[PDB]
Amino acid sequence: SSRKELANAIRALSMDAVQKAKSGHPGAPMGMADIAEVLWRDFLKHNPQNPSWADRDRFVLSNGHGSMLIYSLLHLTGYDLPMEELKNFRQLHSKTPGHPEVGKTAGVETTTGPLGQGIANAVGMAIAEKTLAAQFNRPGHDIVDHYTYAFMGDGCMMEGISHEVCSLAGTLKLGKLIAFYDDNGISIDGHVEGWFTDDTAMRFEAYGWHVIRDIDGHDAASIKRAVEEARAVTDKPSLLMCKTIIGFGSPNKAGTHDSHGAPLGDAEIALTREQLGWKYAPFEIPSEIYAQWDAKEAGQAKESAWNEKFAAYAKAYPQEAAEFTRRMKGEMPSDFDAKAKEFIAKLQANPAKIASRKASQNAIEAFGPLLPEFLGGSADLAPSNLTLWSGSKAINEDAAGNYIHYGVREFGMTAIANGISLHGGFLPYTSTFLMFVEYARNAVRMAALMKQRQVMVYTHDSIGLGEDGPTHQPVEQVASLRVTPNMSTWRPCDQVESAVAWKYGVERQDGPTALILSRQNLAQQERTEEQLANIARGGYVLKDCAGQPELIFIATGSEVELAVAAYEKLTAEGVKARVVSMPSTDAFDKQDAAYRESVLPKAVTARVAVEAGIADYWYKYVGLNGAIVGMTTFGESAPAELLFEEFGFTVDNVVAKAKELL
Amino acid sequence: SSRKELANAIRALSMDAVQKAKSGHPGAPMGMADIAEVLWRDFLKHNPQNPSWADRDRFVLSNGHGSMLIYSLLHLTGYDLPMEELKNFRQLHSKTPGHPEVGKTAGVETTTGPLGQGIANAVGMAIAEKTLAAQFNRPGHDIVDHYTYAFMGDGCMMEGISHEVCSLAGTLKLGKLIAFYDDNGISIDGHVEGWFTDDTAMRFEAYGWHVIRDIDGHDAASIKRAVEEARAVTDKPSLLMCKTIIGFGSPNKAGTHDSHGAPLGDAEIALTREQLGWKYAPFEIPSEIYAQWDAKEAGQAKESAWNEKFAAYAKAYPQEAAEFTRRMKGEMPSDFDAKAKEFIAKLQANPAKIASRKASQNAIEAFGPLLPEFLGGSADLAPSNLTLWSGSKAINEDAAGNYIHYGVREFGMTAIANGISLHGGFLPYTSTFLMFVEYARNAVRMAALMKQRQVMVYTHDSIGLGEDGPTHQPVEQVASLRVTPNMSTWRPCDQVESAVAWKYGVERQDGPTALILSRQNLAQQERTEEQLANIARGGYVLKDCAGQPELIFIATGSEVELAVAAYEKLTAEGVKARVVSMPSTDAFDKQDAAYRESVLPKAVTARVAVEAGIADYWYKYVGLNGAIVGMTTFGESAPAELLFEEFGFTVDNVVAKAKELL
Ligand SMILES: Cc1ncc(C[n+]2csc(CCOP(=O)(O)OP(=O)(O)O)c2C)c(N)n1
Ligand SMILES: Cc1ncc(C[n+]2csc(CCOP(=O)(O)OP(=O)(O)O)c2C)c(N)n1
Ligand SMILES: [Ca+2]
Ligand SMILES: [Ca+2]
Repeated sequence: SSRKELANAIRALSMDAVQKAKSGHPGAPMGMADIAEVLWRDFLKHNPQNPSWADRDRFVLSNGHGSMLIYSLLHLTGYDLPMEELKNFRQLHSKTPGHPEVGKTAGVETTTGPLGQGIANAVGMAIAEKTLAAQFNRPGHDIVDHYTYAFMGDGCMMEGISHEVCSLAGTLKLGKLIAFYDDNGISIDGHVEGWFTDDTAMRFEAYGWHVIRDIDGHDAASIKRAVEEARAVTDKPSLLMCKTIIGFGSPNKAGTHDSHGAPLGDAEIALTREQLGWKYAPFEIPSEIYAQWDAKEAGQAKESAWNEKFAAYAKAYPQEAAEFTRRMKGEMPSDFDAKAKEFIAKLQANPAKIASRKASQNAIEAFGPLLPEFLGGSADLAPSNLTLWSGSKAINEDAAGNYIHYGVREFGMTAIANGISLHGGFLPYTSTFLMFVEYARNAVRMAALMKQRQVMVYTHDSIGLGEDGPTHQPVEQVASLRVTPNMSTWRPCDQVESAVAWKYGVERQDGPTALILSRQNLAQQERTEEQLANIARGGYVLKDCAGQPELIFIATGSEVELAVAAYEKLTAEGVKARVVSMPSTDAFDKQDAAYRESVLPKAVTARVAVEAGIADYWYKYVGLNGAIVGMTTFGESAPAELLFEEFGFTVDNVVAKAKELL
Repeated sequence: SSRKELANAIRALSMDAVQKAKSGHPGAPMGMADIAEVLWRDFLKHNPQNPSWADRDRFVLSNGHGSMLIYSLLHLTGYDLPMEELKNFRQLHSKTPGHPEVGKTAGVETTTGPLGQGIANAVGMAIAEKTLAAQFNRPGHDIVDHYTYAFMGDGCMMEGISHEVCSLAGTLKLGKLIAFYDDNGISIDGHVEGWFTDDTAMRFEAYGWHVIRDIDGHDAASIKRAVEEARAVTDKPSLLMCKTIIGFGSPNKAGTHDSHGAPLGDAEIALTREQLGWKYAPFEIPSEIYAQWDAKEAGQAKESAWNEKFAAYAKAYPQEAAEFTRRMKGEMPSDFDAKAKEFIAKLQANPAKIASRKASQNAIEAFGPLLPEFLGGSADLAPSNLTLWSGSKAINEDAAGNYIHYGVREFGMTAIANGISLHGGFLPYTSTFLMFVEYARNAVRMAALMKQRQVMVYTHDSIGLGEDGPTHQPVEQVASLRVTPNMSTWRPCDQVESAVAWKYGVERQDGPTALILSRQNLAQQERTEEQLANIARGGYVLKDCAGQPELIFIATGSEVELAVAAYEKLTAEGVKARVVSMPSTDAFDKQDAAYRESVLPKAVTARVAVEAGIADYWYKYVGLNGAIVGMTTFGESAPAELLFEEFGFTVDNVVAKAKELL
């Protein structure tokens, strides 16, 4: 068959699956089918029977609303995605959800839908490939060598995150990142020139990318030659600007915004079939077309050849081969747990009153030699977030390094680290002040939705940062992380809880972990061995009375000290009080019921929560008959000690509130 | 005095004030003093005696950490900011907080600190001047004519929001926006070439800006000539790239990342005075330097001339003069309340089962003719968000219009609208799907912190949107808005509550209002005249029993219908139940104690909350002995009716949970 007929099979499946679901976006899949036919049949290195092959090329559909394009490609090339799933596009529990979801459908590399993040994830996959090749390849033993391809549309180019990630990709010279831009002149509001007039080619040359302009996106020969030129440029990422017609093939709706996001209609589909010359009924693909699209034979040959090369590598470099396999699987080193527990025990025995941001740097220093898979960075706040350790080597200086200077690009940083984690081989950690989790908020949600491991280090967590004032002092950000599904959030009260929280975050395989750290120094608390083990349960009894408590204080982070001092004052007056330290509400909520009742007994309703954060969160644990010493307003610019007094974080106010319940 | 000695006055005050506070950032203020001297003494049109003059030029310091730069300028030119406040920089309740704050210090036009948002607000100020001039100027009476100047640094340039708002500024041809870039080669991590290598001039030419490269930022004549040239380009915004030395004057710290954000030290300050030739003691400015910087005489002369122009304008165009005055004050038209009340009562009398996104478009259509100050827009979702009304005219087609096609730029859209609100003369509304409030989250927080009126229309509020799936279906976003100080959030259950929420939002002068709207149709509830009036109290009794209730349902938005059906089943079994509709928790919490107790009596603890959003928010109203029917996970891709069933939003499940409390 001609290349056009093969590309028309993508068009037929896309328009028919959107029509059957009566929902979805036919436009982009029909406008990009010729580009995808060239990319997938002539260049993409993959094996449909093993979507986990370590050295496969990575493809990312950043304009994720065109999901029928990737489902058509996966079906046609031989992945495990049967025609029956294409007929159940957008239906309950099918393997073809409205936007592609990683882990759910074989062959899908990331979850897209939120514009801009797929090209960010692809920059992260290209950094991972480059860095893993630099760390493991040996001359004649290049076991890491694969490209990262991305499709993106006008919506991704308008979003600010495309500027963050493509600017940094130009700095880091990612020659194996090749992006195809669907330049079709249309967005949801209509013709884009009323709101989008950039000279995009000139903008990308300003980032140091190689750019190929004016590619006829409906001519296979033109597309093929552009891909060949881009693959020969090895020191700059490439942008291929492909001029396409949205909804290509539809006599009445091609080139209009009406083909973007609704079914074409049965009558228009009949006309489109005739204009394309596509003679097959819905969901019918002839044998001859499958034979030209299937990639099972070539896929097995390419992976077979790589397995022979990896076996030769393991005979000369056995230790490196075992590390490569452990890291690609995301397995922890077998001695890690033991060494981390010894370090934690040592800190409990040698108290230090230091900020938890410094305790965090001390844990990175202790774990660094044990976890070569670290790939960490900070958004231009290394000296304040304290993310460098003695072994950090920045990858703009040494390609085989383990640290990234991300620049002032929080959202791009977090979504790039999600691409690092999806690639395999690394354990990324990212960092900025806690307020600026608001710049990166949806990339944090996307790590939790895609169940990816990433440690997020957020320092300067409250009015305790002082003079910078209310634009930087967090109030309500912690509560927003705590109610995000699948997010783990730790607010440690001293250097020991900080080390426990870092251990929990590196061992968490199915989701991210945010550490909420202080700028100011925190006193260490004394613990028995039983209490030291309970820190990982998220909430635990830190101070107790003989007999049952009449009053319970619940505190976190820097406010644990205040609740211990109030406990000391009330116990001296004969009150039976208890202090519960709650570094993580999500780890506590997961404990068995008898554990949670032994910490927070249901019969004790006189409960006081103490935290320099928005008060309304704490009704979950104190109920309507308790009291909350928290913030209800924005902060103020002044020295931290004065702010804690101004906002009621004093021993006298805590005791007074507790006494009102007695 | 030479220009350099006048600029050194800024340098001395800035390093000495940082030194006294022992906190703050001397680098940028020392680097940019010479540019500020030229701009403020030779070009800025302002009156220090009236910082609210409607036709003043607007100045924005986007690199807000250099706050002593603006406090020095306001003090020196004659604003009401005495030397004692400069001596109290960063101290509790001073008029010189660590980052500049609008509303607290005379002359400060916006609150900056979060990088990238200053330049976004400046773009909104320039949009507002252009649109207001087009609406009100008449031949021989140009009552609106002023520039918008912004200073920005490398941090602002790296942030994604600078691409969003500078790209749109180019499309809109904002000739009166002139930005100065502090090109000093340094950020907090060190020399920026490791992480920032853009050809910034070529990027801004790709946006359609006029760019002046390689300006010696320490040479007054070069700076003056570049401003003159930028002022003469009237159809493109200009970027002046000014090469400066960070910490200019300090022998040992100039040009290093050490001068960015820590005091220089007494010894260094002494050497800096010697290098600069600055002889005066700390906080000592000679009378002759004040005489050259004071702008009170010139400012009063220019405002006096504008006042006479406005009086002549009001004689020739009396209707337009009265509207200009009303809009600049932010007052409602005198018949708005009565007309809006009539529209609301009409809706209650003529029920319709429509989505609240459609009820929102219907309110825009009714209020549109009454509020010519609307300046609304959507982030490329006009046909889904339903933000156009019959009188919408986009400003890319007609400069006197009232609608902005923002493109796919949620964060730039929201911080531009903040700049439109700060300028005066308009009431902005912005819109996108609720999930993408996470892309613009810190701009939404800054609207609340600055106390600015903006209506934010967020549609597609829950798993009720259906097939687009978990990347798009909100779960925890409404709870994050509700715990933001000074944010108002409404989730109306039908077309009547929707109109009351829009009315509340346009009348709210001291903060923003978000409307949370459904994609799917909502049934209308019956109300007496008393219930109809209580909708604006945020929480009210919708259905009740005789005597004190034994069980109370609290529901919002699309779930009120489920709660009412559960009430009907339980009432038929003889339970005394009540249903409370709670469209706004923040308006309910502001009610007096007597009203809140009448709606939610403290003695009744059997309370059930029903809402398709994260469950943990609701402990605030249901306590520990109540139940919540909510979401605790991400959503799924499927038709809406099936998701409500799958996640437990059914009458039978709500009845079952309620019965467990009885
Ligand atoms: C961050 C974000 N904002 C808004 C949307 C809603 N949305 C989906 S596609 C789209 C614009 C369509 O533009 P383009 O990328 O040009 O796609 P095309 O119509 O050409 O396929 C928008 C606004 C989204 N998915 N993500
Ligand atoms: C959104 C955001 N992220 C991070 C910061 C913390 N921060 C303050 S200044 C700065 C970088 C300094 O760079 P530049 O703008 O070049 O300032 P200069 O040192 O040249 O004054 C950073 C990262 C911030 N204020 N806002
Ligand atoms: Ca497009
Ligand atoms: Ca700089």
